[PDB]
Order: sequence, then C-alpha cells, then structure tokens
Amino acid sequence: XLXRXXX
Amino acid sequence: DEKVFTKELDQWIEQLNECKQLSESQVKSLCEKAKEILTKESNVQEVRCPVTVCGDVHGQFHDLMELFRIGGKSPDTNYLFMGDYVDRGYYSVETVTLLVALKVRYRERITILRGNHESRQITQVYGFYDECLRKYGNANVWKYFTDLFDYLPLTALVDGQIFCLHGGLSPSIDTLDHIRALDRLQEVPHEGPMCDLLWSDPDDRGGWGISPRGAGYTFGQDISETFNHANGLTLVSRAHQLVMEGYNWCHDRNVVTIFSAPNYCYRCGNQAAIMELDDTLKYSFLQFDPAPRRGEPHVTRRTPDYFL
Amino acid sequence: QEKLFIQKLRQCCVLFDFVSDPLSDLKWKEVKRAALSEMVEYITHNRNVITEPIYPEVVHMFAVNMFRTLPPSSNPTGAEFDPEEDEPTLEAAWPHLQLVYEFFLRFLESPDFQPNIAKKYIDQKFVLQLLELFDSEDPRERDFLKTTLHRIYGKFLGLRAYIRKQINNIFYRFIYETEHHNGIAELLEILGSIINGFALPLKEEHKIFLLKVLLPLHKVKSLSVYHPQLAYCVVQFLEKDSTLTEPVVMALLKYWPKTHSPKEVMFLNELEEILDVIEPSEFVKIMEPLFRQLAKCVSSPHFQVAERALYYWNNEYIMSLISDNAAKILPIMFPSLYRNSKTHWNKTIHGLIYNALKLFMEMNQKLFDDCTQQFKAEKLKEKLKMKE
Amino acid sequence: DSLYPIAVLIDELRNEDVQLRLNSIKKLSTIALALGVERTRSELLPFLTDTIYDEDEVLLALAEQLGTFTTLVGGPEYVHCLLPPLESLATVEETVVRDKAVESLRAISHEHSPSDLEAHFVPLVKRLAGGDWFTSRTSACGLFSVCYPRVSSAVKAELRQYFRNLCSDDTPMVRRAAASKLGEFAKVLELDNVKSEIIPMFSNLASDEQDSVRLLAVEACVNIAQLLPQEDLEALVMPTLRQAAEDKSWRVRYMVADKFTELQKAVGPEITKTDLVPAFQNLMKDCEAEVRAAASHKVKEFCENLSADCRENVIMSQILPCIKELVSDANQHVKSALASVIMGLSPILGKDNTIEHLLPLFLAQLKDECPEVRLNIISNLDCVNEVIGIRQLSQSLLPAIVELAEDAKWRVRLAIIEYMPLLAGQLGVEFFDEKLNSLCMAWLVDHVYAIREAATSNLKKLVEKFGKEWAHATIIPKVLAMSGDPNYLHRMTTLFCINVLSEVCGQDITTKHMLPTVLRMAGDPVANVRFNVAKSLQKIGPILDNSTLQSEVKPILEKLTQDQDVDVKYFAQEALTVLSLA
Ligand SMILES: [Mn+2]
Ligand SMILES: [Mn+2]
Repeated sequence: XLXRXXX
Repeated sequence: DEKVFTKELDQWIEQLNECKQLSESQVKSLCEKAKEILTKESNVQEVRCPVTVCGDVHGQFHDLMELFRIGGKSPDTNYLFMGDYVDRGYYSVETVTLLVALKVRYRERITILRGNHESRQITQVYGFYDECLRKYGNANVWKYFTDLFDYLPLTALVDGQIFCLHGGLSPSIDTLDHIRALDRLQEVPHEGPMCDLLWSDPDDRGGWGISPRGAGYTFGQDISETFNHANGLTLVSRAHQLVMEGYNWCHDRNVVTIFSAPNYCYRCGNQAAIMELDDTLKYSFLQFDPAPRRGEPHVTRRTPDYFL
Repeated sequence: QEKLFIQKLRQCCVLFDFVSDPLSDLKWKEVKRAALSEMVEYITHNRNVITEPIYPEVVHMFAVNMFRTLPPSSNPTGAEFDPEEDEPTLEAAWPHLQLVYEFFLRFLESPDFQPNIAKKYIDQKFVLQLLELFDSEDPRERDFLKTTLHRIYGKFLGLRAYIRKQINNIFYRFIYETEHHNGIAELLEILGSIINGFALPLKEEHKIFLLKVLLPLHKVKSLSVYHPQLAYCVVQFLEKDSTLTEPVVMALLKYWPKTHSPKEVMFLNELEEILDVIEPSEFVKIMEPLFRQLAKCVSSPHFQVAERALYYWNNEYIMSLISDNAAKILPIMFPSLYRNSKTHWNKTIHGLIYNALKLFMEMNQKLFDDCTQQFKAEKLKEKLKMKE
Repeated sequence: DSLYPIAVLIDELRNEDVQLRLNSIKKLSTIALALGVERTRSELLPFLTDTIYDEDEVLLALAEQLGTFTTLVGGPEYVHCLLPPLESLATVEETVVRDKAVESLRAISHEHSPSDLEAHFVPLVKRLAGGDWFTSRTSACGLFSVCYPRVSSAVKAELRQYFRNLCSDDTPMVRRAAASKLGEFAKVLELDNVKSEIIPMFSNLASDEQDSVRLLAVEACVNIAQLLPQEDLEALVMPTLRQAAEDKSWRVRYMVADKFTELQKAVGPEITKTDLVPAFQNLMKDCEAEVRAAASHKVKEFCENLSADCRENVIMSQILPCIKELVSDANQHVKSALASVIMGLSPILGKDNTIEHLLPLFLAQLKDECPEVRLNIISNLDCVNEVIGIRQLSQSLLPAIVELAEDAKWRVRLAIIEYMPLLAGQLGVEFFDEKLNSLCMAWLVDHVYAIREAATSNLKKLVEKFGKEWAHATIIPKVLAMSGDPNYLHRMTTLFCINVLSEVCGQDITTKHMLPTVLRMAGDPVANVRFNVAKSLQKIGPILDNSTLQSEVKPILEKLTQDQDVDVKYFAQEALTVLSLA
C-alpha cells in the first residue's frame, strides 16, 4: 500500500 | 591464474556476508566479470533441478541471510532468484552485490533473473540510486549495476517443465521461442513483451486486462492454461506481488506466486517463502518470518543529507 | 432557573475529575458524553450570552483531560523507515477528548467571553503543556490543537512571546537533537498565519526566526512531511520583506541535498516558488550561484531532478528574469545544455534540454552563437591537444 | 623528490570549491608538517582562524583536525594556539561540527599547563558559557569537568557559578545539556561543594517543566549518590530519587527502572531494602509496559545484590509475588523480558522453593505463545538440574523439553537442539537411548537447514559424551540409511555428519564404516552431493592411514577431477592438493 508500483 | 582470482572472489563474498560493501573499484570488476557470464545465458534460461526458487528480496539483506538459513547455503544448495534484488530495503547494495558475487563464483549453483526493479528509472524512484550515493559518494556504483542488470536473463525453465519469471505472461508472447527471439540487452521499456514478462500479474478477471500498476497486463486463468499447454509447461513460477503468506497458488494451481521478503519494506507484515524443487521436481514450500534484528551501539545522529 | 452558575460549575466538575480509562472497554456507562455535548449545545445554539460568570473551571476541566503525558510511540525507530509511511495511531477514548476540545474551542471563541477572564487562568504553563500535546493522534487531535493554539495566540498579546519562543524550542530540539516530532506541519501552519501579519518594518527577532529556525529546518530528513507548509512560511516571509531574499536562497543552496533526490526535487520545487515572487533587483544577488546550481541539476543522471530543474524554462517570469540578465546566465547554463544531450539513458531529456537551449536563442541570438562559438573552440583544442 | 603537491594543498585551501578545499583541510595535518611548526603557528592557524568556511562538512573536518595539532603546533608550550578556531567551531549551529569542536577542546585541554588553563582555556569556557546562542552555551557545558580540577580556588569558584547559571538556562536545549554533564562535573567538585552546590542543581533539574530534562537528572543521580557517604543520602538524594520513581512522565520512571541495579549499588544495601525494594515493586506494576519490561530485566541482578542477610526472604515475600503477575502480563516484551532473568532466582531460593514457586512459572513460560518467551526460557535450563532434582527435571520439565523439540518456530527448536547434549549426559545414555535419541535423529531431517545443521553438530557433542562405540552402534547406522534419500538435500546431510563424527570416532570406525559410503556417494547423479562427497574426503582425509589413502581415496578422487561439472571438478583437484596426493 506504499506506492501501486509494490504494502 | 584461476585461483589467483577465484580466491579474490571467495573473499569478496565472505566480506559481503559480514554485510560490508565492496569498493567502487571491486564493484566495477565484479560486474565486468558478471556480464561476460550473463551474456552466454539465454532469455529463457535452462536450469536443471534440483534447485530452490526464490522471489523478491528487495535489499532486505538480513532476511536474505535468514533465507539461506532456511534453504541451505551456496553452493551446497542450488538456487534461483526471480529478480527484484534492490529497492525498499536498507541494504540493497550488499544484497545485490552478494547475489551477483555468487553468480560469478558458483556459476552453475545459482541463477539470477531480471526483475521490474532492475531498471534505471525504478531504482531512481525507489531508493537504490540514493543508497548507492550515500554508500559511495557518486553515481558510479549505481551505473555499474544498472548496466549489469540489462544482461540479466528474462526467464528460466526448470527441467523443461517449470517456467520461472518475475512478472507474468504477455499478449505479445505465446511460445517460448518468442521470448528467445527478443533482444533483452536494454533498459526495460514502458511497453512491450520484455516489459510484460516483468510487470504482468495473474488476475481473477479472466482474459487479458489492464494492469492497475501501469505496465504489463493482468492475465487470467484461461490465459495461463492456454500458455502452459502450448509450451508443455506444468507450472508458471513467478513472484512480483506481496502475498501475505509467502507464497500463493492461483489459476487452478497453474501459477504460483512466491515472495521472499518478510515484512516487506519493514511494514507490510507478510511472511516470506521459497520453493524447493527436488531431485525429481516435487513441490515443497518453506515459509519464514523476518530474522531477528539486533544492535546495541549508540544510535547516533546521521550525517547531513547535504554532506559531500 | 437563575441558579445555573453553580449547576453548570458542577455539571462540568462532573466531566472534569471523570477521566474514564478507555483501555479495557469496561464501565460502559457514558455519563460524560452527555455532560459534554450538553455543555456545548448549551453555549452554541443561542443558548447564552450571560454565562461569563467568574468560573474558569472550564480550563481546569480541560487541563485534567488533555494534559496527559503522551505515550511511547507505536512506530519504528527511524533511519531505515519513513514517517510518511507510519501506521496512523488513533488515541483510544477520542470521544471524551473530541468533545473536551470542541467544547473548549467554542468556549473562548464566543462573544462576551472576554480575555481578562482567562488572562489569569491561562498562563504560560497552560500554553506549554498545550504545546507538548502536539504529538501523535492523527490530525484529529493535532488539528484541534492547531486551531486551539492559533486563537489562544490571537487573543492574548501577553502570551504571543512565549507561544513563539516555546515553538522555536520545539523546533530547535527537532533540528539538532531528536530528528523527530509529529506535528511540525501543524505547527508550521499556525506560524504561516502568524508570519503573514507582522509589523510593517519586521522586528529583529522575526528575521532571526526565519534564518536560525525556519531555513535550517529544510535540513531534516523528514521534510517530505511538512515541506509545503514550510515553503509557505519561507515565501510569506519574503513577501513581507524582500531583503531577506539573498540570505534565504543562499541558505537553501547551503543545504542543497546531495544524497536525497526527493528532497532535491522538493528544494527545486520550493526554489521556483521563491523566484515567482523574487524581486527583480534581487534576482541578481542570487542569480549567479543559484543558476550555477541549476546547471548541475539539469545534468543530473537522476531524471526526476534533471527534469524538475529543466522545467524552470516554461515559467514566463523566470525566463523574463533570465533574459533581462541573459548576459551572465547563459554562459553558466550553456555548457550543460549544449553538452552532448545524446548521452542520457533517459531518451526524454535531450528533447527537454533542447526546448531549453531553444528558448535561449529566442532571447538573444548573438550571445548564443557567441557562446556556441567559444564552446566549440575550447572544445577543439582540449580535444586536439588532449590526444598524444 | 618533490615538495610540490604539499605546496598545492596549501594553495587549494582557498579554492572556493568545497570538494577540493575539503581535501586540503582533511590533510591539514600534513600541510602543517611540511610547513614547519613555527610556520604553523605564524601562518596556518591564523589563516584557519580568519577564514570562516561555511560548509559544515568542511568545518567538521577542521574541528576534528585541530584536535591533533598539539605537537604540529609546537608542543604543550604552544597548545593554547589551537583554541581560537575551536572556540568558534564550538559555536557552529550544526551540532556535529561544534560537537567535534568540544571533543577536541576536551582532548587538548590536558596538554595545557594549569597556568595556561587559567590564562586561556577557562576564559574560552566562560565566553562560550555566556554566549547569545544556545549552541555556544550548549558546548560550554562539556568543557567544565576537564579544566576545573587543575585551576585555582578562586577560579573553581567562578566556574561553579557559571555551571549553575547553565543549569538554570532559559532553554530546554541548554538545560538538557547542563543536566547530562551534571554528573561528570560532580565527580570533580570537592565533597562539600557537592553537598552544597550539586545537590541543589540536581533536584532543581530533577523537576524542570520539561520531562526531557528531568529524566537526565535521574542518571546523574547515580553518580551523585556514589559521591556522598551513606549518612547523607537520606538527606540529600533519596527525596529526589523517590520522586523520580513516581514522576508523572513515564520517561522519567523508565530511567529509574533502567538504571535500577545501578542505583541499587550507588545507594547501599540498606536504603535498598528500605526504599528501593518497595520502589522496585511499583515499577513492575507500572501502567506503561515500556517501564514494566525495563524493571523485569533487572529482576535477577537486583535480587543477586540484595544484602546477604535478607535476600532469601524479601525475594520470597516482596519480589516473588510480582514475578508471578509479570509471568502473565499482557505485553509480550514484558513476558519476554522476565523470561530471560527469572531462571536466575532459582539458585537463590534453593531446591525446595524453586520447585514450589518458580518451576510452575518456568513451566508456564515453556508454553507461552510468544516464541521470544519460550526461546528465552529454554536457554536457561542448562542449570536448573543443579537446583531442582535430576528427577524433578525429567519429571516436570522433560516432557515440555520434548514437545518444544518440535514446536513451530525453528529458532525454538534450535534452542532445544542446543540443550540436548547437556540435558542428554545429565539423564544418562540409557535414558537418552530409550526416549530422546529419536528426536535427535529426526532433526537431522527437519525442513529448515539451519536445524539439520545444528542436529549434525549435536551428534559430535553426543559422541563425546557417550562414546565412539555407542556412536558406531546407535548413530553411524541411521546416518547412512540417509544416503538413500531421493532428496539431495537430505542425502547431503549424510556426508555432513560423517564430516563430524569422523573427527571423534577413530581411524577404525571411520575407515570401517563411513569412508565406504563417502566413496559410494561419489556416484550421486547430483553435482552438489558429488562435490560435497569430495569435500568430505578432504576432511576425513588425515584421519585415514596412508595405506587407505593412496589406494582407495586418491583413485575415486581422481575420477572426479575429470567430471563434466565445473564445481565437482574444482573441489576434487582441491581435495588432492591438500592431501598431498598430487
Ligand atoms: Mn516486482
Ligand atoms: Mn517487488
């Protein structure tokens, strides 16, 4: 969930 | 002449094991020696089993270390990593260097493939570039590695039955001969086959779709079934997306995803896993938590970001 | 009837002491949610204008509910982490709090409710303990603090000093001791207003604040968290007084990130914003060392940087400024723009660069050619000769 | 043969190109050398003194450098020449810089003659102490302890004042500093001054608006307590320490907890029983886990240091009861913490008590959910049998120790595996064989290598305990029925053990029951086993008799030098080179 490129 | 250097490597490795980076100099040489070995390798690498397949590591050096505790060490056990060595972790450098160091050394005991992150642009947006900066003062190590990446084989086939790749399937690719044709020696494109093999994901929506990521597509079960049959494949081994359980089966156990970076980014909280393919291609999964981190020194105040 | 300034001054003390520990989910008997939402609606909906009797038990009530010692963080150490990616931790028992805040707010933000009331029951100590609270519950709690402090600042001239001083302390400790605090952003927003509205001729102290506290703040690793809120203050400061421009720009360069591309772009992004308001007569004092830097950015192997810098060229006001002084600037950038743009791994900057060179010609043909002349020449010798 | 390059550095000391100018500065020690000592004083330092570089990175260097110029400048007679630049460097905003600045000042302070101390160093401290910027004052704090003891009475006097003014600075940032240094300063003040000057500053700081200052006061408390005689602790210290323990800020309580055993000593054996024991209880019951855990870690050490005459008792009536509660604490780390030291109370309470009071808790921990807890408990069973019986051991404890030998988390299985050899010889080979040998053999086949590895190692330790004959009659066998496993991973484990057992099984057993299987395994279809099978021969090499070597080893080792596999080929030629078989 950190940024879609991937948490 | 042989040992003359083979000892130089053997040491480099042992140093890396202490998680101590190699010098800008050494990195350049290690990579040189590396290209020469990686060129000879096809885009669809032929790896004979037994071997253990590993997924994402994302510079989490220690968990990589834990990984070896779980599946054995090189070269006593044969490995296969499906890209994504750098970015996110706090030790991308050590991680990648060590893995590459082993390839140069035990050339037939480990197999490294390219990942969506073994790209100049991503490494620049997701860490690696900066880490190399703070660990070397300039951009040379970064260049030297990103350059080596290009020569990484895009895929690998295990015992003619298992297809291993970082990303996924491509509408631009139907047979393994297709991949073989491709010219991989170049940065990962924003569009195309090569890019697909590196960014595609399996979807629960059946049939080619639009990747919510921004690259590659989202293939469905039918697509997997089709592909496997057309090439004589029993398994599509890939990993490119966090699976809170270390590994996950999809598309009627036709494709399995395998992540090896526990508690990814030190946040996610997933378990990691690896897959062992024995003397006779038998599945077998080993899950594991992130190793325990220990450090009693005085956590000082880091040197300014404007230093240099 | 008219016996409320004893019923309320009791309906409150009920909510005061209270302090129902919400870390076990037991004793589910509200009670307080009433007395609170009650004392609110009792002062909001035209329910009063005469409830100013001498009773600052409102403060004490608030103090005993809010002034607790913030708990140990539930987020990781640092260095290997990014606060931007911290898991938001909500203060359990927000309900009671929320109301205590919301109430207290409307409390002294109502007419008839004078300052000289609190002026003696809202001392530095109150302020101080209030500041500490600026530390963890998602905006939810910080936000209220943010607003609460703002008004307390605007209503007591006999406090403004302290509020400011203390905030500087909260900042110094941030910059030079523990490179961690959870509400710099919120605190900056408050300051934004404060800055924007000083004496026409800036008082010595305020300049110091900007230089010894505001600028050195760009220094920290967690800038990606309050960058915008900060830049605003930096700009707002320049608009108040342009003089402080040279020192400001100089400082930013002084602190220019060398191992943090993100912050780099942030700097670049914050620099344009300063140029947009840069007074012509001053674009000069900075001009040279600034561009001397931009030339280095454009050549950066880091696309995002090179790019963001290159983008300075679609800004009319900057291009304007670069023209009115093209003489000194062009020779600074040129060597980096004319530099074989065919080298980059990112087949997108060459064009980006070209666009920039181009814009220079349509600004002064002579110079350009003259610079190209020099470049080509010097490049020959150093090549003809540098080959033995 | 040239003095040019060094001539260049001195030149680039003003190149206005950080990159370069820095180099010169980081090499200042060599400029100064080839410069002269008299030139250093007359030219270099001044240049450094009147050139206010901006770059912190440069300044940082300049500061670290001047700390070594004690000689390069002309010896102690001229050490006081290095002060100017440092003094200014001590004011740099960027701490790091001014930090080095002080490290150095402190360093070269000792090279100063008392006479020069008073003449130039102290004045630098005072100036720094009176500065407008907190930064300056901040630094000043660290310079007191090093110059105070060697100066005059009248100066000490002034110094004491200054330091007091720092403690009461209007900036938390400074007070925090004054505070940190309050300890080291007391160690140099005469006893009385401690009583009349430190004590006040001590409590004053111990109760500052800023909790981030008060907690420091706590540490300093220790040092101060160690300076006063027993009699005077109840009058000048305790009142504060007692408050510290109850402080509203959990951060301050945490300190008292974290330096507890440290206070335990500084204070004395009496006040401890009197004031601390009670205090220490409250800390294990603190509302903040962070704190409870902190106190837990001290349980063992705090109890070991109790006055000889009361120990067994208080532990039993005061400490022990909390421990039971802590064993059930909701917070992992707290549980986890106490599970490491708890076993230490064991030999203090003696056999009887241990079995009645601790053993249950131990048992409780061997079964917690949190691995860290179980893991931490297992690791201390090496003793217990010295306290409880060898029967009690195998009676209420062995069962868990067996269950644990297969709990989920491998690191926990590892711990048991590490305990075996001990727990093995203690119970006796006869018992081991009956119901404990099967586990040791199973781990030899665990999924996670880490474990199988430790299981292999485990075997050598057992053989040492039970005898080579026992190995050749209980282990060697099953260690071979392994080379017949489809998985090369497990098949390799065989050579791995042989690599170990050999060391201690003897030329006979080795050559008569292992070397065979090693040779037989040189035909494994998997390179891995083949090259490891080669590696094994290089290990059990020297153990064999030259007859068996150049006759049954070399031959099969040769056939490997000519193998299709790159590595197998490598380890073979290697095995030879060392075994002098070529
Ligand atoms: Mn990926
Ligand atoms: Mn990935």
